Amino acid sequence: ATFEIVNRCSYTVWAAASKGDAALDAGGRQLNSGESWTINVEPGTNGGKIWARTDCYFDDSGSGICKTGDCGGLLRCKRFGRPPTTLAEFSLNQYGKDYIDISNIKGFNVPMNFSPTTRGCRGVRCAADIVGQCPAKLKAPGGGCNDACTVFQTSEYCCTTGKCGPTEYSRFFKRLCPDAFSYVLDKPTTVTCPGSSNYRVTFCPTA
Repeated sequence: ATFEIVNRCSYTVWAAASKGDAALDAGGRQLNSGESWTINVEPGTNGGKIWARTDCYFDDSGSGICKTGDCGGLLRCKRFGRPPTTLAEFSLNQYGKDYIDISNIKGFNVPMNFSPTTRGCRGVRCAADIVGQCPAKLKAPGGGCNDACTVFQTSEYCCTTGKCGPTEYSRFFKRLCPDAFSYVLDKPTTVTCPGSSNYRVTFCPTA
């Protein structure tokens, strides 16, 4: 499958694409305002994620730091990034189907739209001003709005026992972005697409 990643923000982001143990395609690239980066992701990819990183500094070897979503200081991510990160999530060609969603389970940094460019499913979007509205205890100094699990590390927020309910904090993400996962056992907002669909991820789809 091919994914077009478009930076519509007025500021530069550093896109990243990983499946946790490996980079997807190059794994990461700078996107200036307006830039598109086209990547190819192998069919059958399970547990792939795409996110934006903000305020990054890399040297000439692709080593440095980002204020949100840093993946151990590399330009080209192999691992997932540090919260807060709004996440495009996908599993491709799972019994003839592609599954996509957007998740606020690891917090929110940049608004995002995740849409198919081929036929036969709708996209999903989280474009509200979550950083502006973020409750005070969740505000990350780096920029961004943390999830309650990252900040408090309780069973309840992290659903570590597999039973957990919505909370004051997850309710805030869900109120602003009803189409994004707001906690681990949220009612699924996954979208089912035909196997081998293609996609576009747009950062700042509105701005």
